Amino acid sequence: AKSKNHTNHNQSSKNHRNGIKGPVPLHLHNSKRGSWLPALVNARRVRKHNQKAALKKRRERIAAFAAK
Amino acid sequence: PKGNNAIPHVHQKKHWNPCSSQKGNVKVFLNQPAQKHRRRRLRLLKAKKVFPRPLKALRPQVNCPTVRHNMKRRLGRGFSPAELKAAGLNPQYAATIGIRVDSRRKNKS
Amino acid sequence: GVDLTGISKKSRVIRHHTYSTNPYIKLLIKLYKFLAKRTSSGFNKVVYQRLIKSRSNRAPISLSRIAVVMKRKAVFTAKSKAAPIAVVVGDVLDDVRMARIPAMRVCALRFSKSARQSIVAAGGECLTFDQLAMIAPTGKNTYLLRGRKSGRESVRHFGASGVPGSHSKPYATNRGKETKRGRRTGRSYKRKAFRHV
Amino acid sequence: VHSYGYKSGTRHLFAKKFRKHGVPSVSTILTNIKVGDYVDVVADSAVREGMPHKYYHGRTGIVWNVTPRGVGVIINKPVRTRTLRKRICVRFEHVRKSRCQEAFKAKEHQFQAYLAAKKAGKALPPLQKSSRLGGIVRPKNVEVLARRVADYEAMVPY
Amino acid sequence: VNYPKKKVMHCGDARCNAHKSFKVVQYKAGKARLFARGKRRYDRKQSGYGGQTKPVFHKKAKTTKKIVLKLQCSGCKSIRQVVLKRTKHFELNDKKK
RNA sequence: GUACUUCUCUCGUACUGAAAGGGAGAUGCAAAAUGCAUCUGUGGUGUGCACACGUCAAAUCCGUUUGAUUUGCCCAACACC
RNA sequence: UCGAACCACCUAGUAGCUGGUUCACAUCGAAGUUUCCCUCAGGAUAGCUGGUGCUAGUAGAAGUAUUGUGCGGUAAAGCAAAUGAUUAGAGGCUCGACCUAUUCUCAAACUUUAAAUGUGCAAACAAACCGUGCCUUAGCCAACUGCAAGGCCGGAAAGAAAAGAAUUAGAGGCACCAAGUGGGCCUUCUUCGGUAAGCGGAGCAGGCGAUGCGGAAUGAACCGC
RNA sequence: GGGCGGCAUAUCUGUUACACGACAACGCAGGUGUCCUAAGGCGAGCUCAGUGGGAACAGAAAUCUCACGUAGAACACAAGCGUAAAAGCUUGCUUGAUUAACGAUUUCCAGUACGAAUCGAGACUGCGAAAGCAAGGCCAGCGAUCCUUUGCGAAGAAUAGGAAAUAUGAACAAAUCAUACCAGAGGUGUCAGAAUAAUUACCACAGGGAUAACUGGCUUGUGGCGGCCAAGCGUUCAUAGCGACGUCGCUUUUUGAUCCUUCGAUGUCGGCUCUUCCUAACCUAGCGCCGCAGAAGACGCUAAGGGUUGGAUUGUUCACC
RNA sequence: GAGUACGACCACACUUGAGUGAAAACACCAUAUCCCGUCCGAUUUGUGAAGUUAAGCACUCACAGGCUCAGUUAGUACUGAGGUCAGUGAUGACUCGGGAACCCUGAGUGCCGUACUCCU
Ligand SMILES: [K+]
Ligand SMILES: [K+]
Ligand SMILES: [K+]
Ligand SMILES: [Mg+2]
Ligand SMILES: [Mg+2]
Ligand SMILES: [Mg+2]
Ligand SMILES: [Mg+2]
Ligand SMILES: [Mg+2]
Ligand SMILES: [Mg+2]
Ligand SMILES: [Mg+2]
Ligand SMILES: [Mg+2]
Ligand SMILES: [Mg+2]
Ligand SMILES: [Mg+2]
Ligand SMILES: [Mg+2]
Ligand SMILES: [Mg+2]
Ligand SMILES: [Mg+2]
Ligand SMILES: [Mg+2]
Ligand SMILES: [Mg+2]
Ligand SMILES: [Mg+2]
Ligand SMILES: [Mg+2]
Ligand SMILES: [Mg+2]
Ligand SMILES: [Mg+2]
Ligand SMILES: [Mg+2]
Ligand SMILES: [Mg+2]
Ligand SMILES: [Mg+2]
Ligand SMILES: [Mg+2]
Ligand SMILES: [Mg+2]
Ligand SMILES: [Mg+2]
Ligand SMILES: [Mg+2]
Ligand SMILES: [Mg+2]
Ligand SMILES: [Mg+2]
Ligand SMILES: [Mg+2]
Ligand SMILES: [Mg+2]
Ligand SMILES: [Mg+2]
Ligand SMILES: [Mg+2]
Ligand SMILES: [Mg+2]
Ligand SMILES: [Mg+2]
Ligand SMILES: [Mg+2]
Ligand SMILES: [Mg+2]
Ligand SMILES: [Mg+2]
Ligand SMILES: [Mg+2]
Ligand SMILES: [Mg+2]
Ligand SMILES: [Mg+2]
Ligand SMILES: [Mg+2]
Ligand SMILES: [Mg+2]
Ligand SMILES: [Mg+2]
Ligand SMILES: [Mg+2]
Ligand SMILES: [Mg+2]
Ligand SMILES: [Mg+2]
Ligand SMILES: [Mg+2]
Ligand code: NA
Ligand code: NA
Ligand code: NA
Ligand code: NA
Ligand code: NA
Ligand code: NA
Ligand SMILES: [Zn+2]
Repeated sequence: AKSKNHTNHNQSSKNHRNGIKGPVPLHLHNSKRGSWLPALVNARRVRKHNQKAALKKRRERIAAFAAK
Repeated sequence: PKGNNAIPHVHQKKHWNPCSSQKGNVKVFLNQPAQKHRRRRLRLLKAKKVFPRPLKALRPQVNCPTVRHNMKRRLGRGFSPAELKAAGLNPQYAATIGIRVDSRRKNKS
Repeated sequence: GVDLTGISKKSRVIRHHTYSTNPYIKLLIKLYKFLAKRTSSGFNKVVYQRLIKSRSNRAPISLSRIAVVMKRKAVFTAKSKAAPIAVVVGDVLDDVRMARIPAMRVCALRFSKSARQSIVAAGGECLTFDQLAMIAPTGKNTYLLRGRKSGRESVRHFGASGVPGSHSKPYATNRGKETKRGRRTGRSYKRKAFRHV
Repeated sequence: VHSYGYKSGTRHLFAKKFRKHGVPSVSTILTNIKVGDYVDVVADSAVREGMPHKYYHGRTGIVWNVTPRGVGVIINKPVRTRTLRKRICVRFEHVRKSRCQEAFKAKEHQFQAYLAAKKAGKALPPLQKSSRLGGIVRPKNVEVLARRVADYEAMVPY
Repeated sequence: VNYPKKKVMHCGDARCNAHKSFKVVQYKAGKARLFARGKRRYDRKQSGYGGQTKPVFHKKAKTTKKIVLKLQCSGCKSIRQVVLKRTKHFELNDKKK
């Protein structure tokens, strides 16, 4: 007994019932995994120095607040 | 559907359940409080019969085996003849005065 | 008729009564329902909302976590101002990894015996929410805190573990089982550890 | 019957325009593509290396990675009830700098120039008026609009 | 397919770490050992009554096998294995046409 | 039945490798094939309750309170490291 | 009782198949489609749906416009343009051929050209713009004050003018646990096979199924609602 | 329907497909399980298919030469696309068809594998004067678990498992042997992957009107019955009578197509018997027209009231006498 | 007002005939010991400067063929939305919107950079 082969009749209605959700904004899930390696390695060294500077800046702010 | 569940391994494929066609294979514990009372009642009766001898015969202290339990201590089966001889007791006479004797246990320390 | 297709999808599940059978929980809800309605305090509104939540949605907090966050607030805080009262709508648990803590005033639904002993021995004090309403009726000088829930085994199990980028733990009592095919490159394939989103 | 290979049904999509054949020129080679730029993914059928799938032809996205010969583009693609951000790897010959933000950049630059003129006291340009307002019209040529007999004969061929 | 009897290819071993001359030998599977673990399990399962206990494949469809070539280093004596595409006639030929 | 007891057992506080077997703090100084020193401490950054400083607008029964916002700390969470 | 007797038991044998399945109201409310399967009367799996919620109630909003900027080769049109098909005169070099310019008529697997309807992106609050600003890099460059990148410190912000210069019964996102369904059918336009069919088979979207009511006397699908 | 056939079962190109993407049929036109140490890689030089003019044999067609030549050739295959100081042809050198630290991604898609792809990073190379270009022949040409089988863990160094020595056979050691970890190979073509011949009219069960055999319903190709136009036939003369080439319909008294109803059953051929209805009229009642003298007849109109047989052969309907 | 080298766009730049060309260039051109390559110094390579604008090259011309931009074709073909619109159908018109193509015809026949040189 033959039956129906394929259809897309109601699929658009089902998809839009909860809506076609918009894409994740570019500022989230912006991982650089798998990108060009030499730039990634160079950026890692910069970020490590930035973390050290961030630690020093907070130490200075703590001392400044304590003194004042 | 089935969904995300653990893969079942309930192991209940034999004729364990008693039914119209199966005698079953089960063990219940409905008599547990009664057996506890009976065991205590028997112990009290045994104490009366053997009075004034202690209910439980004297047993030695032993070290639990394996590296997992070597720090623990517990009672062993019976006193070795070497321990009894050092204490000044003939092992056959010791068994007559309520001392358990084990001729299998060695004294390695 | 009015075209209102999918209007029911706007509705959200908002609970107004606790599922808890605790009479003392109900007394606190009665107290802070009145305070949230009759006072202009964001603290009172949040505390009342959190008193209705389920036990799983009231995560426990550790004493070490409380001590750390107060220290972060204690620095950059004027020397003439008193430290705020740590307020937790939930259980407060002791931490054996922090031996030394400062003296803090902590209000919580419940304290563990060790946690209460640690707080008192450090020179602090433990408060119940009726005392908190008496001395801070609007929540002035309070530090509202929440416990952690993302480290729970239930959360770690959520999601399918066989899809690329997933690192959820499977539902298996036997750790050694379910380790060969789909988990190793040498057995057909290995599920990809990372996937861009 | 119909098959589902990588380039199935691309007879007209992956083809050069008439009298516009040839490999890409120096201008494409000298184009600078940066991470964060908007690009349009247009396949160049004369290259055939690094060539995107037919779906991504004519789509615009953000560059997330640059390699010596390739460009990684983030393209929105609706699937079922959601939109996915697909990272496609192509060669630089299949990407062109996008002008989707041209109007917005001009608007921002115009605002800065207007602000600079205001802060410097320079006279502001006059504001354009609406063409939808009422007014008096003085005609220079008035003609009768009507259907003529010759119009019906003019639409009868043979 | 005609394949050269010698190939100049990189050698990964520390002794060479350079392009070297490799001798070419086509791979042939060894004889199935009687005391292999799977063979021992199979023989135990087969013993006794019950007939054939494992599937016996009959619906062969391939007309070719993938060619595997074993490259032996001139100095290292180590062997590397490479896979070629399926073919019906593989010969090692030095005479270039 | 209720009341009482357990150097035990079990699930967890640690995870990894096929195994032999190894096994996770921070900061500072410095780069020692186990580097030293200190122990009141979110490893860093972005977004983020309440609370604390202020600051605008609306409305007041003139007591204030309804929003928004600057800064600080940011709880829970989410995302890059 | 016989193409494997009768009796008891294993046996409540198994069945993706047939039949049945017991009170009320209330808030919501489908699917007959995707992929895999000895799969096609069944399942897993996404989708649709309910419940539980979480998160700072307009935050990462939109089955819609406008503007800017991309993508296209169907409808048409063309054969006096390529590829195929095709009718007939004429002029050059009694016939014919050959060449030249035309002519009659065509194409789902032909096209120079080319819509309508579409489709991707952008339209200022984690952003972007300005500074001979600063710090770091084992990054580029022959170097650098240039370039690439991650930050820091300041500045400016019609918070997006004017020119038709948007609108919103726009709380955005994030999970968790699950049900039924996975035979469909009809219709406007598009559309394939067939002489055709209340025939078979697709696309976009509505509808029935699951739904009565008011109409077309009567009708699951038509009209109105 | 099933069977037979075919394969639409895994897969590639064009078209169907409605100018994003995606889309069915046992729709249309064709392909694939191979082939290549070069037909792979690179550099250089060259230009192809065809035309035209010219040169002993030489002619349509051998080779030489000069012009034109947007590709009308060629690129292993089927097709599309692409390519001219090349991607084609010739040639010189080569092994980038090796290895590649579980990098990321596309196509299918559940955003899983498999197969093909894309962009990299590292090693060692090839070609080139150099920028560069290559990890096969662009895009089809292929394969899980278990099992089997092969490769790698060279030698020597370490007072001690470390930065650097593969591990296990659990009382401990040596040498064998067997395991283990990583990467391939032997294959499932029903191609996400059972190890399979018939027959039943002696037949059985669970079910299906999801599905055939019989009525009915939709079609009406086929069958049947007509109309229109007028080349011819009719001595003559298109139309008394009929009507080629075409074309427009009706009918459901034939077959077919379909599978909507019925498979917890609608008794399935023919005849006998009996009633009724239809008219496209055989006889009977009237009436036109004729190649209607008469007689016998052709054609046509209104009309279904009435009538329409006995037998041989065949179960036959039908057919024939 | 021109030339040369490298160029961007790649016919408004191409194609066919005809004419003109200051200076400097460019180019033909001369030649084969050496570098190098061919059957052939034709190509290519090296070394040169006696000659020529004859060609290339550059400008101009043609009721030139193409090409480019416009008009026309034409609000036509087609098309989004609508009707208990017309018609037995085939199909068509109308309503609110969008809107082609060829033929034909008008105009045009490269443009913009860096460096050096000529006119100077
Ligand atoms: K489901
Ligand atoms: K012991
Ligand atoms: K086995
Ligand atoms: Mg179905
Ligand atoms: Mg579950
Ligand atoms: Mg944890
Ligand atoms: Mg097409
Ligand atoms: Mg195209
Ligand atoms: Mg390989
Ligand atoms: Mg754990
Ligand atoms: Mg039962
Ligand atoms: Mg079934
Ligand atoms: Mg039922
Ligand atoms: Mg409802
Ligand atoms: Mg059923
Ligand atoms: Mg057409
Ligand atoms: Mg045309
Ligand atoms: Mg033609
Ligand atoms: Mg657009
Ligand atoms: Mg405006
Ligand atoms: Mg009615
Ligand atoms: Mg379309
Ligand atoms: Mg398409
Ligand atoms: Mg070349
Ligand atoms: Mg990977
Ligand atoms: Mg291939
Ligand atoms: Mg190929
Ligand atoms: Mg390839
Ligand atoms: Mg060794
Ligand atoms: Mg199969
Ligand atoms: Mg296969
Ligand atoms: Mg399969
Ligand atoms: Mg299978
Ligand atoms: Mg018989
Ligand atoms: Mg039955
Ligand atoms: Mg039949
Ligand atoms: Mg008929
Ligand atoms: Mg006829
Ligand atoms: Mg039926
Ligand atoms: Mg039946
Ligand atoms: Mg019945
Ligand atoms: Mg009956
Ligand atoms: Mg009649
Ligand atoms: Mg009659
Ligand atoms: Mg009668
Ligand atoms: Mg001169
Ligand atoms: Mg010469
Ligand atoms: Mg000249
Ligand atoms: Mg001249
Ligand atoms: Mg002209
Ligand atoms: Na399901
Ligand atoms: Na109807
Ligand atoms: Na490489
Ligand atoms: Na295999
Ligand atoms: Na039927
Ligand atoms: Na008569
Ligand atoms: Zn070697």
